[PDB]
Amino acid sequence: WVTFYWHWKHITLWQGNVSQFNESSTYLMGWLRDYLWLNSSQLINGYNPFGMNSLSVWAWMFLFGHLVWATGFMFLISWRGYWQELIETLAWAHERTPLANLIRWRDKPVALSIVQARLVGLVHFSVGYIFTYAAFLIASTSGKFG
Amino acid sequence: MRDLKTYLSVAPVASTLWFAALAGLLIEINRFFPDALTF
Amino acid sequence: QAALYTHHQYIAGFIMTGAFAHGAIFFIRDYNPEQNADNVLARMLEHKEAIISHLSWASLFLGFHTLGLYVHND
Amino acid sequence: EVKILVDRDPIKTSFEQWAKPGHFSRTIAKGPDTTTWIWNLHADAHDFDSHTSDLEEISRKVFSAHFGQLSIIFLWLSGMYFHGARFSNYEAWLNDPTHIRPSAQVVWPIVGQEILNGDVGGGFRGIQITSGFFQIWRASGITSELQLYCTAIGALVFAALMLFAGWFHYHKAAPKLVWFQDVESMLNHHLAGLLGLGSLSWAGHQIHVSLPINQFLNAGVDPKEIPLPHEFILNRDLLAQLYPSFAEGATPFFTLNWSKYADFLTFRGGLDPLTGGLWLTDIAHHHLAIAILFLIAGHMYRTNWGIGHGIKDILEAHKGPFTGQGHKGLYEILTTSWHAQLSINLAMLGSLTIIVAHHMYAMPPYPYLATDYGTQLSLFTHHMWIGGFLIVGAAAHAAIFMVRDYDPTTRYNDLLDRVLRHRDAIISHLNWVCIFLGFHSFGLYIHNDTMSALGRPQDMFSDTAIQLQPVFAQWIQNTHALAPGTTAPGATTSTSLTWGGGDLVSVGGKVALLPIPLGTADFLVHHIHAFTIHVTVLILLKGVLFARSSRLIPDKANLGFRFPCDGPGRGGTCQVSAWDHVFLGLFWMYNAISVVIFHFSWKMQSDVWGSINDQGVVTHITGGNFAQSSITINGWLRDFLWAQASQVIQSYGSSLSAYGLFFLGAHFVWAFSLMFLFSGRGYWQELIESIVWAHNKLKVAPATQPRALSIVQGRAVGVTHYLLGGIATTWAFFLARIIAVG
Amino acid sequence: INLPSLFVPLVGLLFPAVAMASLFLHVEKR
Amino acid sequence: PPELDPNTPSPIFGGSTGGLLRKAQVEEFYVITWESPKEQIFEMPTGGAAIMREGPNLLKLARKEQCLALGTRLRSKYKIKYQFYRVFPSGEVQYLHPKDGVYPEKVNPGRQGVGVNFRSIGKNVSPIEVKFTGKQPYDL
Amino acid sequence: EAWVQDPLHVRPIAHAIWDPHFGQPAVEAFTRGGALGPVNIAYSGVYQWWYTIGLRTNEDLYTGAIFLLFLSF
Amino acid sequence: DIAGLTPCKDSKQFAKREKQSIKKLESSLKLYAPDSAPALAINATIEKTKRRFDNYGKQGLLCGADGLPHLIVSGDQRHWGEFITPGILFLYIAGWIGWVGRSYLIAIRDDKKPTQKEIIIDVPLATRLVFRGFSWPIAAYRELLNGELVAK
Ligand code: CLA
Ligand code: CLA
Ligand code: CLA
Ligand code: CLA
Ligand code: CLA
Ligand code: CLA
Ligand SMILES: CC1=C(/C=C/C(C)=C/C=C/C(C)=C/C=C/C=C(C)/C=C/C=C(C)/C=C/C2=C(C)CCCC2(C)C)C(C)(C)CCC1
Ligand SMILES: CC1=C(/C=C/C(C)=C/C=C/C(C)=C/C=C/C=C(C)/C=C/C=C(C)/C=C/C2=C(C)CCCC2(C)C)C(C)(C)CCC1
Ligand SMILES: CC1=C(C/C=C(\C)CCC[C@H](C)CCC[C@H](C)CCCC(C)C)C(=O)c2ccccc2C1=O
Ligand code: SF4
Repeated sequence: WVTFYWHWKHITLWQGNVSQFNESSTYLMGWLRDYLWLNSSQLINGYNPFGMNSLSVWAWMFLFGHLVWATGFMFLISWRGYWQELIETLAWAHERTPLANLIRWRDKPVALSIVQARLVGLVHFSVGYIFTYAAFLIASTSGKFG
Repeated sequence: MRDLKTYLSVAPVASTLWFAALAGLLIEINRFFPDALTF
Repeated sequence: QAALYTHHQYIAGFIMTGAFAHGAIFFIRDYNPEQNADNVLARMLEHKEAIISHLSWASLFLGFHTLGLYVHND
Repeated sequence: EVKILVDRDPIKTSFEQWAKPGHFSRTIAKGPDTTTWIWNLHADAHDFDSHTSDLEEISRKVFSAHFGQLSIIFLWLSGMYFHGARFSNYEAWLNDPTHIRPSAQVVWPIVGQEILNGDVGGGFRGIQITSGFFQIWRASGITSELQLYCTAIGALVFAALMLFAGWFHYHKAAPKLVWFQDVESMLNHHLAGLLGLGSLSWAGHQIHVSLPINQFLNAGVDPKEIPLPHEFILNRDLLAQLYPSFAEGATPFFTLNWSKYADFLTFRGGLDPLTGGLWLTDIAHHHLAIAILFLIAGHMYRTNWGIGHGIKDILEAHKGPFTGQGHKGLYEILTTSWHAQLSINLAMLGSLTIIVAHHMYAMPPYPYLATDYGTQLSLFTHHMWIGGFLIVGAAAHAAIFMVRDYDPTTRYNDLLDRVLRHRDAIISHLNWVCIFLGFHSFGLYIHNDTMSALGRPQDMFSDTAIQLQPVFAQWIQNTHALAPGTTAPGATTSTSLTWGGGDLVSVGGKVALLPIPLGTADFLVHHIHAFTIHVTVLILLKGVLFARSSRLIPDKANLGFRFPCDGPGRGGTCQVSAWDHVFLGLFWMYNAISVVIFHFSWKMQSDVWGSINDQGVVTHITGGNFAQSSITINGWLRDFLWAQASQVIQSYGSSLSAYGLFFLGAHFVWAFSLMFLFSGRGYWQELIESIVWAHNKLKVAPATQPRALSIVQGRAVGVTHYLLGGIATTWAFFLARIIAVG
Repeated sequence: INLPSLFVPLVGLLFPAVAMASLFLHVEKR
Repeated sequence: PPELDPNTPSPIFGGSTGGLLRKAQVEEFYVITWESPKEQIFEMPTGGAAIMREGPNLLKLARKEQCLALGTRLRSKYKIKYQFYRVFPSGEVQYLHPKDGVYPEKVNPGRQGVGVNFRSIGKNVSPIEVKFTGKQPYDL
Repeated sequence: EAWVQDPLHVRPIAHAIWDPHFGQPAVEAFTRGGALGPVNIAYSGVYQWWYTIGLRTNEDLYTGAIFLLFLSF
Repeated sequence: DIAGLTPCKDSKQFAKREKQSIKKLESSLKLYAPDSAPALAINATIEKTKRRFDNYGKQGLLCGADGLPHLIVSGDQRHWGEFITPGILFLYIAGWIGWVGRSYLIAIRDDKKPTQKEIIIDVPLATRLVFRGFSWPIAAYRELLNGELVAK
């Protein structure tokens, strides 16, 4: 919230029309449409079926950030017991598959710990959070210089 | 009948009747005195 | 200017959460109730329900009304 | 000896139990000590197993509850017909269906909400409906609000009759157990009776009302001047002038000169080009033949006479070298477990609804339906969701059957036992194929996004680069297009204009259907579908196969169907219950159906829907952009979501603004669901303690002690708001877009 | 280019392989 | 005096993918025994149905918890008594349950307390008082 | 050195990029500033910082780096 | 004026907004016959729009550059209708609800099974307490002064 606010107040300042912020910011559709949607058009065209440009990295990192964030949701929503039972069927399958039978693990495969998954999920969530917004922030501001 | 009056007093039933009455009151105040921003 | 402001407000946020996380760790590993008996730190634990429930109240007030006001405008 | 067996006055009708919350449950009936009581009351309301262990008394409850549901549906249909009669532009819509937008709801003027009454044509102001009722009523030959009023009264009567029957068959004449178990009689009566006499009697309406009235509508005569439907029954010559087969009456039917009826019973195929829907003469001939098949099929099973099979005989006779005893014992299982029945029926009813989605878009069965892009996008999406929910329900009651009803000592079955004896081989195989699918479907997109970002569009999986042509689907398409002249000689044209070939059908300058091309992009999105469906089955099937036990939890079945876990030990056992697998499978069902409907929306707007020129220059809604855009995730972000979200986010200030608000509202509910899914009740119970203290300080604590939601409820609340917000967002996104550009 | 063509494959292919192989043997040792 | 362990017959079972794995060859495994009055179907803790034989019954299992789960089911449903053991890869056997010939639910003399703290739980010291000692508050 | 002579008309360069996955259109698009190859532009503000406090020449920067390397050691 | 605003009754952008709004509705109005039900309805919205804009102008509301009313909640006596006054009304009603709510929990707290009157409202009892709310400031202040309001 604070950085959205800082950025949208400044990008409309730099562009020479603070009134875009003064009017569209009093309701939330304004933020979604006139801040996020309006300012995404150069970023998501950093590459398209017609070529690419220097905004290509940020377009790719922008989606990368969405992907890491969403992967975090897996560790946050599905919890351990589901995955421990699944891994067991893979332990079985591995010890019953010829040729692969020859190879053996030195560390028994186990689902992550309860706490571990909260952390791994949090880290994915935070990492994608930051990479998504930084890609947007930099591309939207540098694609026009405010 | 007394069993029915007990049921009509159960939390959900008493809530819809209460909030229905409330909604009707607020709707009619807004039909009679619409667009009130001050007071 | 956009990257610099955003970079420090996120750094600051993480740093603030660590400040409370190590307050918690202090309370478990290091806090000696008897050598702090009746002092300002012990008295915080004595009235934790007062502290927590007023933060709860302040958060409820700000959420209902801020969201209520934006939703009205929408 | 199949006979009517009923008990007289089993349960006394009394308000006594209405006054006693939780009477059905012995634990709940004692009253609340805590707020957790409030929720278990509702979670257990329809769990008739936990109320009583008597199978007869359970069956009586589900029987009358079914009447309750039928009552609700009739009341629902009563309102649909009533609004068409009283608050609609259906009469005006009949004169100009290409332009007038169906509307059957009008909002009262309060707090500025009149703006939702939109300028929909016909001198009417209301909300544009997408249920498609107008196309139904027209195809039924309904011509006035008077006819809808009478249908609404009949629906209301049937609603009362169904409610009366539910009270009657529970409190007055409740069927005995063996009456419900007569599955042979039921199957016969549903095939021949419900399916057969339903399709036959509906065929009669199509012949004597729907065919003639639609011929006048399509000829152009005003609906107020079309002869009333009963005049085609009172006076045959009216019919005979449209179809001279009626001149000879019922004589050519019994003389096997059925070819004489070839003017109102046809096998044309394709679409009526002046209406955009399937030929009403092909449809009437469909219900005719279909009615015959069910009337004879309802004679397969043995009852009070000699002919027919016992269903047990057919089961006990199928068994192989790999399976042993085979289907023996299944007749006892499916006549004693309601959940086993419900699992199969949910599986098939769900699957069938997904088929209805496909068939109704590629073979539009209603006049002027195919060109109401808003109704058709709604119908396909609506039935996908309904289908996907019912399927996930099959896994739950399959899982519920394994915990509660499975008993190898009394009701053994070697097929079920054989699967339980190698569930590790099944689940590990489904695990690997899911990993293969995911890499070789979604990973190709990631390849494309990375290639396209690096300035290397020659290395993408594209129609203009490394091509992945769906040869087999392309082959099936080209086959069906050549069926009418070859493998289906009686068929004039193909069953669908989608069949890669033919031409095009337009109604009112709007494209109805053309051949749908299937290229590289269609290859990718089809392997996403196979991937997402596989993972959904992996989670759900794993949940049923280890519902009783696993190497981790040897006595899991004793923990019940629905339980949070068995504690932090064994490294952690959260979400081992079969119920938790259904919780996880809903998210994946949601995922799978979301990209299915996205696949549908983008394809139709890009390669099918659009406006045709005076000379035939078709302009599609998004102009064929699907081929080069839908092969990267950035293409779906930019060219689909970002571009098509325009309508909903600029809907404020117009009659579509309610979609604007729902778009934001559903985002909110979806984000709100994450609070429940990401946290845990220990945090919340401690929080509540500080809050309870504050209430105690002022003498305002409730005697019903506030508790955090149970672990399972947290999950249920989470997934419920996740699905509601998620789906509602797409709902508001779809309707705003398609009503604004369709 | 005369140095990036040397250090980029060294720090991005060789060093991680040598590091991943080193750590694999320390963590697996007994 | 703990029971013995011969080579009694095992129940009638077609085999499943739920049984012993490499751990049994290299670490340990478990065997439960019991006497049934008649042949009857029961559920294997590893999935599926098997038929126990009347009289002696031996069953190899991968985990202790699988043994106790089956045995708990033998007392409740079948009312039969059971024992089980831990078997090592050297052939060494170890009797496990019921330990002193008596199921642990019922008091039995000769058992010595393990892990009993003679105070209420809320009297554990604060972590700071056992810091840099190797003990937790619940160890004193 | 070009930035300090025209600080409002030169995108400051962070470092060179050398990525063998690039196609030719990516090599062109990222060639910016006065550089002879693909580069990243710096959003850290170090050019303005170093310029304001006195740094002017690439040498100034080199001996600063060496001194900090000594401090690291 | 306050905060660089100007009275909505003098504001040109306020007047423009009313004009653009009526023109919007008139574009729809011209679709329908003048006796028709939609024409009457759109006209009803138009008159209500006109009543609203004149009403905000006559109540003294300040407008910003956007042409929209902006509320002054600082305490300034020309704007008590924008916060102080509806706020006193809110607190009066909110306290009434809470005081009545506490009266009921106290009334049933010594009953046999108290949670029974929490899931099944004793409506007769409630009709007797509902008007205790009218005087909650005096009743709550009185329970305070004599140790009855808070527990120790
Ligand atoms: C948009 C998503 C969302 C929302 C709305 C909330 C809302 C809230 N969170 Mg939460 N949270 C979220 C995401 C969200 N969270 C996530 C992702 C996490 C990480 C796990 C958390 C973790 C978390 C913790 C750990 C805490 C909160 C707290 C709070 C409360 C903050 C105080 C407040 O605003 O009071 C106002 C309340 C609201 C704004 C909630 C919505 C009110 C609705 C709109 C009113 C409905 C009225 C209407 C008639 C309803 C009709 C519905 C119909 C079906 C009957 C509030 C209930 C804190 C709390 O409980 O403080 C007291 C707290 O301790 N949250
Ligand atoms: C699925 C069924 C369905 C749905 C969703 C609707 C929805 C709607 N109808 Mg409709 N209608 C239906 C069926 C339905 N109708 C049927 C079957 C008929 C024929 C009998 C009608 C006849 C009809 C008329 C004549 C009108 C509507 C109107 C409306 C609209 C406003 C209704 C309103 O605010 O009521 C007001 C709200 C209430 C009356 C609710 C009162 C709240 C109480 C306290 C709830 C009682 C709860 C209690 C415990 C249970 C009682 C059960 C009892 C019936 C046995 C709304 C869009 C109006 C409209 O469109 O205006 C432009 C209108 O005038 N409808
Ligand atoms: C006035 C008529 C009447 C009366 C006095 C009774 C009395 C009784 N019935 Mg009976 N019954 C009736 C009509 C009646 N029934 C009808 C019409 C049917 C057909 C559905 C049944 C079917 C039936 C079954 C199947 C069972 C009973 C049971 C009972 C006993 C307790 C039921 C209870 O707690 O109800 C209070 C319940 C309610 C008020 C629930 C409301 C019911 C409707 C259908 C809900 C529909 C709401 C709808 C979904 C909208 C909500 C969604 C939206 C708001 C979000 C009691 C002896 C039960 C029993 O004896 O078991 C011990 C039992 O199992 N009855
Ligand atoms: C014909 C279909 C059918 C039938 C008859 C049943 C019947 C049953 N199911 Mg089943 N189920 C179905 C479909 C069906 N299910 C489907 C499609 C799914 C997948 C979602 C499931 C998933 C499922 C699970 C996971 C569980 C059951 C359980 C049960 C049993 C208890 C139900 C109960 O008391 O709930 C009472 C009903 C409620 C409390 C309703 C809750 C409100 C819902 C969830 C929200 C609806 C939102 C609404 C659509 C939008 C309005 C929003 C608005 C209000 C703002 C009962 C035998 C439970 C059980 O233990 O069985 C023994 C159980 O745990 N079922
Ligand atoms: C976008 C977020 C996301 C992603 C990527 C996944 C990914 C996966 N989930 Mg998952 N999940 C998620 C969200 C997500 N989930 C959420 C929110 C929930 C909560 C409901 C779940 C709940 C859930 C369950 C319950 C199940 C899964 C399953 C799966 C697996 C499916 C098999 C597959 O395709 O493997 C292939 C992997 C991918 C397609 C991921 C992308 C791979 C990239 C493109 C390749 C990278 C190449 C290389 C490594 C480059 C890196 C180099 C680097 C080291 C330097 C897969 C690992 C199922 C499973 O385990 O089946 C096997 C399963 O049962 N998930
Ligand atoms: C008698 C009713 C009553 C009363 C007097 C209070 C009073 C209070 N609550 Mg509480 N509360 C109530 C009901 C009530 N609550 C209920 C039903 C809930 C469940 C939703 C809560 C949940 C709640 C939370 C989560 C928090 C409080 C807090 C507080 C304190 C600050 C004010 C506040 O935040 O209001 C907030 C009020 C709500 C969030 C909802 C309550 C509003 C309902 C509608 C009123 C009760 C209606 C009741 C059915 C009336 C029936 C009476 C009839 C039979 C005659 C204050 C002690 C806060 C606190 O501790 O600060 C120190 C806090 O954090 N309350
Ligand atoms: C305006 C102004 C002013 C004033 C200012 C001031 C006075 C301020 C203050 C400020 C402040 C005053 C702030 C505060 C902050 C706070 C914080 C941020 C805190 C935090 C905390 C924490 C985090 C804690 C933790 C813990 C725990 C929990 C436990 C124990 C330990 C510890 C403590 C660690 C002046 C005069 C200059 C002038 C100019 C203007
Ligand atoms: C829409 C609707 C409705 C309505 C419906 C209706 C209108 C119906 C009708 C129906 C009908 C009206 C039906 C009929 C039926 C009939 C039948 C089903 C018949 C059968 C027959 C037969 C089976 C035959 C036999 C025979 C033979 C085979 C040979 C010769 C002899 C004879 C002829 C005898 C309602 C209101 C409900 C609800 C809402 C919606
Ligand atoms: C936020 C939430 C909390 C707290 C939310 C609960 C307590 C829901 C509260 C529901 C209602 C609002 C309680 C009050 C219900 C009364 C009927 C209200 C009466 C007042 C009138 C207006 C009707 C937990 O219970 C927890 C459960 C386990 C996983 C995480 C979740 C979750 O994240
Ligand atoms: S975290 Fe919740 S669910 Fe997972 S184990 Fe502990 S208690 Fe059971």
